[PDB]
Amino acid sequence: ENIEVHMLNKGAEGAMVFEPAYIKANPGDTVTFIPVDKGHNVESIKDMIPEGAEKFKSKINENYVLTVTQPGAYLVKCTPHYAMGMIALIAVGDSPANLDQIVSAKKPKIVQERLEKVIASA
Repeated sequence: ENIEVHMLNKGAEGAMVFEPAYIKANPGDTVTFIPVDKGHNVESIKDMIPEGAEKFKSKINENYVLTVTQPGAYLVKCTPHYAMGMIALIAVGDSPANLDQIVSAKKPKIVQERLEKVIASA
């Protein structure tokens, strides 16, 4: 199964967002990041991907297809815009073992607010 994600300068949540910012997936699913607006990419945040997942980072403005294998939570950011709160949370499988850790991890305040919201909403 594939889930399309748009990288936008403006969305329901404000400036610099991923839509959806919450992706529920299963091992083997693919997540396609589409740069609706230019200037975006997708990058795994260090220590915010599950044990054993491979780190990734797409090139600015390219359509990136992520294959998710390892269950757990993945916090991804848009490199240039992370500080402006551009992140998405990918939850692979049930009860991501590393979700409390990601929630607790050091990250920008805006990031934290958006994270809390996406999670609250799931």
